Amino acid sequence: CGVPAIQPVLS
Amino acid sequence: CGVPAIQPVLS
Amino acid sequence: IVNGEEAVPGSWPWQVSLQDKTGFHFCGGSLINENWVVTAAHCGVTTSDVVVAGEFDQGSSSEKIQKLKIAKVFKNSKYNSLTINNDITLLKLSTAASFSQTVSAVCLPSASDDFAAGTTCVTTGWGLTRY
Amino acid sequence: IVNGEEAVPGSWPWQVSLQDKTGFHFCGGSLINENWVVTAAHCGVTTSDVVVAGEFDQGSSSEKIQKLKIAKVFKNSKYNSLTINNDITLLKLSTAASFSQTVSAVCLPSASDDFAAGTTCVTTGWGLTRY
Amino acid sequence: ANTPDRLQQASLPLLSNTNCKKYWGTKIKDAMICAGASGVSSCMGDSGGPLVCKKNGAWTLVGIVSWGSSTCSTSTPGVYARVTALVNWVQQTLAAN
Amino acid sequence: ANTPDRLQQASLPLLSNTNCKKYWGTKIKDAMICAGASGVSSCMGDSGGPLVCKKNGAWTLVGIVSWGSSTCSTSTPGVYARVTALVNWVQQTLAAN
Amino acid sequence: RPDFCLEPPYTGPCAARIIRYFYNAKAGLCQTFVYGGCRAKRNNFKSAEDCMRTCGGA
Amino acid sequence: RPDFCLEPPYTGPCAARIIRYFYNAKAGLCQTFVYGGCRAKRNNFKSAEDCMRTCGGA
Repeated sequence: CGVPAIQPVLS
Repeated sequence: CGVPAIQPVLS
Repeated sequence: IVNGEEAVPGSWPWQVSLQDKTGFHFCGGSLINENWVVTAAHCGVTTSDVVVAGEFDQGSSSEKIQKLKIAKVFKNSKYNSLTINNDITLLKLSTAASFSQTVSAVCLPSASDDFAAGTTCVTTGWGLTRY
Repeated sequence: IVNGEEAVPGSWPWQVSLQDKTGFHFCGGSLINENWVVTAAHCGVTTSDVVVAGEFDQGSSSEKIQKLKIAKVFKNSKYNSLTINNDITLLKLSTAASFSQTVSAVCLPSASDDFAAGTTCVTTGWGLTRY
Repeated sequence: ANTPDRLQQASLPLLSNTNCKKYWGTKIKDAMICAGASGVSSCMGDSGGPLVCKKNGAWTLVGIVSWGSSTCSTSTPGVYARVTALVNWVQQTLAAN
Repeated sequence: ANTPDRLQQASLPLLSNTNCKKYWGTKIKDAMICAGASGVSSCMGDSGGPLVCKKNGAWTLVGIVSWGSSTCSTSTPGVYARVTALVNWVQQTLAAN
Repeated sequence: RPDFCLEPPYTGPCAARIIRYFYNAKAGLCQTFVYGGCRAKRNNFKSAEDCMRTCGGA
Repeated sequence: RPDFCLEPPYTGPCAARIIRYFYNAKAGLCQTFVYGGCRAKRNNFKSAEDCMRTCGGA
C-alpha cells in the first residue's frame, strides 16, 4: 500500500 | 351557458 | 396577460386552472359543461393533472374551489406539433363540476358563426403580467 | 481544491470518484484494498452510487476506468450530523477492483500514530478550483 | 418572473386574417384566429384559456390561447385556436363519449 | 462554478489542535484534524477524498476531506476526519464483513 | 407557505457536491443547487416533487 | 456530449408554463426552466435524470 507505480510530482 | 352570476366589469 | 387588469372575483366562472399534482399552474381552460373542459393541445395535459374550478386568488388557501380529477384526455388527432395548427384538447372529468355562483359553462359557437374583425372580445388567465 | 495544481495522471492511484448513476461526481474516496473504499459520512453514499477507479480526466470519454458497484454502505453510527464529528463511511464493493499501475490502495495508520503539526501532507480531488 | 396570484382579464379586438398575416405571414393556419396587437398580450400561463365574445347577451368561446410573440409583445397579434373551425370535432367527441 | 476535469493536488501542513482552534474554537471535535490555511483549500467535490502523509516512505491516510470555510478560503484551516481516531472502527468493520 | 421556502439555498460548510432542490420564490418553482452535504436548511429537498409539495406558491 | 447541450433554454412561442430541465454547462448540471409547450429544442427534458444522462459533463 501507499506506493504509487507512477510517482507523483509536486511543486 | 355564458351568463356569469357575478357580472364582469371591464375597463 | 401583460397590461391586463384584475378580474372581479368569480366573474369568469368557466375559467379553470390546470395544475399538476403538486398544485403548480401550467395552463388555463374553460368549462363547457359539468363534465368537460376545453384547453390547448400544446398544454400536454395528462390524467395525473387536475382541473381547479372556482378559483380567483391562487395565493389564497381559504378560497372555496373544486379540484376535479381528469378521467380521460382527448387531444385533437390533427394537432400539428410543427405548425401549432388545430391546437385543441378536451378533458373529460371523472367527477362532475358542481355549478354555482362561481363555477359554470361558457357557450360554444356554431361552426358557421362569423365574428367580425374589430369586435371587442376578452381573454382571461393567470399568465405572466411581465415577460 | 483552490490554488492546487494538476496531478501527474495515475500518480494517486487510491483516489476514486464517487458518482451517481448518471455519472455525476459528488465526492471523492480512497481505496484501502481491492474490496473497500473509505470516504466521508456526509457524502451520503448509497448502493445506487458507483465507485470510479483509475480516473484522471473526467472529461475524457476514452480513458480506461473501472466503474465498480457498491454492495453495502457502512456509515459510522457515531457520525454526528450536527457537529460533523466522526465523519467516515466505508463502501464494500460488490466486485473487487483490479489493481494496476493506476489503481491500488492507500495505507492506513495505526491508532497510536503521531503525525506532527507542520508535517507537509497532500490532498487530492476534483473539487472546485474557484468558489 | 412569477405569475399573478389573482385572475387577470383584458379587452382586445379580433383581427382579420389579412391583417394578422401582415406580421406572421404563412405561419397563420386555417384553425387559428388572431386578436390583440392593441397594448395587451397573452403570456406564459395563459395558454388554453378563453378568448370570449358576446353573442346575443351571452359570452361565447371564440378562441383558445395558443401562441404569439416569444417576449409577449403587446404590439404584435396574439394567435388563438379558432373554435369555429374546431367545434364540430368538439361536438363529435362529446357525442361519442 | 464547475469542477476541473483533471485530478488536482495540493501540498499543505498539518495544524496543531491549538492553532486550529484559534479560528474554529469549540467546533473542532476529537475525531477531526486540521490542515492548510496555507494558500490552498479543499472545496465542493473534494469531500471524502484523502489527506495523505508519508510514514516510513509510504503514503498513509491521515485525514478525510470533511468541512471548512464556506467560501473555501485559502487562509483558514481545512477540517478533515482524523483517521487515527477512526481506524479501529475501520479495522473492526472489515473484520466483521 | 412556510417562510423557510423564501430563504436562499444554503450550501453549508462541508465539501461535497450533492444535487438538491430549493424553492425559488422569485420564479415560482423549485430549482437545483449544489449542497455541501451537512447542515442543510429546510429549503433543501431531494426531489423537485417534494420541494413543490412543501413550498409551491410561497 | 452533444452540442445542443450547450444551448440556452428555449421557452418558444406558445403560452404555457410547463416545468422542464436543461443542462447548464456553466454550472455542470441540469436546472429547471419554464417551457411554453411547443417547438422545444433538444436541451429540454422532462426529468433531471434524462437531462443528466444525455448532457452530463458537456
